[PDB]
Order: sequence, then C-alpha cells, then structure tokens
Amino acid sequence: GLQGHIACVHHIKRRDIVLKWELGEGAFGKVFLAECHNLLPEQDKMLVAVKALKEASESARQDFQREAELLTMLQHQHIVRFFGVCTEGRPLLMVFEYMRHGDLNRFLRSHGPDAAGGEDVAPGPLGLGQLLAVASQVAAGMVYLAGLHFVHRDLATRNCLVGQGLVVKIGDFGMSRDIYSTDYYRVGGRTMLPIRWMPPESILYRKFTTESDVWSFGVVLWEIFTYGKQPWYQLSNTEAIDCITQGRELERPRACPPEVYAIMRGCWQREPQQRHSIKDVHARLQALAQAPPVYLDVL
Ligand SMILES: COCc1ccc(OC(F)(F)F)c(CNC(=O)Nc2c(-c3ccccc3)nc3c(C)nccn23)c1
Repeated sequence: GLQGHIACVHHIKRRDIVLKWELGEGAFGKVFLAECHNLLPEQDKMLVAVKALKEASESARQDFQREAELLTMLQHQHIVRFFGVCTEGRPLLMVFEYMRHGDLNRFLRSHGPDAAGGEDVAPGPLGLGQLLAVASQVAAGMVYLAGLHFVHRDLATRNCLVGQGLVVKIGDFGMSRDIYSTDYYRVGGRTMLPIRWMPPESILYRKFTTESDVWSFGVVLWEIFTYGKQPWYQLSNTEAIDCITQGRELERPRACPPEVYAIMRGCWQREPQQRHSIKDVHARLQALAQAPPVYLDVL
C-alpha cells in the first residue's frame, strides 16, 4: 500500500493508549478504537483508531517501519492523520485519527436514494452540493499525492474515510481486499487487482502512473454519484476487463449532472497523456462544490 509507491516517525508510549474495542479485522491485522492520552495539547483524552500488526516477523517488522516512515511523510488536510507508532513490546501499533462514519463507500450506501439523517448529514439521499463536496475533498488529497509523485494504485471510495462534519480523507487500514473481496480480481494464489477502477494500460500493460490514478478518480466520482454502487456491477471480472480494454465507458449516473459527467469523461481518455490533471479536476469540482444554490439548482 505504501512501499513501491512513489527516525522521522513519532512514538507513543503503550500506557498512553487504552484499547476499547475492535472496529475491523483482516489477514495482516486488526483495528481498535482506543483512547489516547497526552497526544494533542488541547485534547487531554481523545479517540483514535489503532492498527495492530498481526505477525511481528523480521519482514513484517521492516514493512511496518517503512509504512510508518511513508505515513509520516504523507500528511495533509485530506489524508487520514497518522499520529505515530507504539513499538515498545508486541503487538506493534500504528495510531490514527478516528473517522466516525467509516469508509466512504459504506457512507454513500447508507445515504442513498432509498434513505436516516443525523448530526452531520440531512435526511434522505445526499444532495448535489454534498456529493460535490465529497468528490472535491477526495480530489484535493489526490492533488497532494500527485504533487509528491505518489501513485496510490487502489483509489476507490472503500479506501477513503469519512469523519465528523463529513470531512472526507484518503486512507485505509490495509484490509480492503478482506472486507471488499468482490472489488478485486484474484489472479495469483495471493494477488488481487482492483480491475474495475483500473485503466486499460494498467490492465493490459501493468503500468501504474499519476494518470492511472486520475482514471481511478474518474471511477471514484462515478461511485460518489451512484451512492457507492460497484462500477460494472452487472459484469463479471473477465467481462469487466473486456469492457475496459475495448474502451466502453461507464454510463452517466441518474444523479450526475452532464457537467460532472464531463469531468468523469476527462479522466477516462484512453491515452494517459490526454487525461486532465488532478489539479484541473479538483478546480472544477471545488468550483461546483462552492457554487451558489442558484447556480447548482439549474446544473
Ligand atoms: C487509515 O489510513 C491511513 C493511510 C493514510 C495514507 C495512505 O496513503 C495514501 F492513501 F496514499 F495517502 C494510506 C495508504 N494505504 C495503505 O498503505 N494501505 C495498506 C496497508 C496499511 C495501512 C495502514 C497501516 C499499515 C498498513 N497495508 C496494506 C496492504 C498489506 N495491502 C494493500 C494496502 N495496504 C493509508
């Protein structure tokens, strides 16, 4: 997830972390809700999500350290905040900010056409303004990653998290292949590819670039505007590969304005060099997100 893409690492004493309960589980680890003391100056006691490494072998312990360095380097307003590690005695822990709404896919699906409202979100389906705000924030994170020349390779709503006030940030706990196995095509004994999010040059030639990530962001934008539906849900994995390699584009979601569909299409140009940059995609979305209701009401 971090290594092969593209100490400074903060450490937290084990006694400052108090585990409350499990949030999620995977092949390589578990995530807990925890209380963290003395972490931030204003907050004496705050909630965090703690990722526990399952096996602390030499390879895993080295992978953990490389991951920690990279997460320390990747810090920005629309990227999930990494606070540091606890490496004094096993299990090795990585401490992150807690994102109350969970992953963006789950959030979209629970605020769909069928949709209750609450503290951060009105009742019913998410409105155009809110869908645009979600898209814009994900785009802002990709702009920052593109700027560092980091190639994500698994950009999808399942790999974004949603926090209080609907702050949307790019990030995941490395368990998406376990939780969302249907979103991956298993090729090897172990290898699982997110083919539905992948451009033709990633599928055909195995090239992953900043341009392949913008393609994937195009598909993220489609997910947002279909309230988390799977791209190509009607097709098998082999059928999806054929569609993508033959140049079939995803249809415009019912909730998607033509102007927004045009932004998706700009991400899905066959030739990578002809795709619009994520900076330009972010600018168009931010503009739409921030547009007055009078403008947005006729879009
Ligand atoms: C809670 O979000 C934190 C976060 C923040 C930024 C970030 O980078 C980027 F999105 F580019 F900004 C990422 C990238 N995600 C990622 O590296 N996932 C990941 C992990 C892993 C995740 C967290 C801790 C340790 C390992 N392990 C795997 C495996 C074994 N396989 C596939 C992906 N994995 C995560």
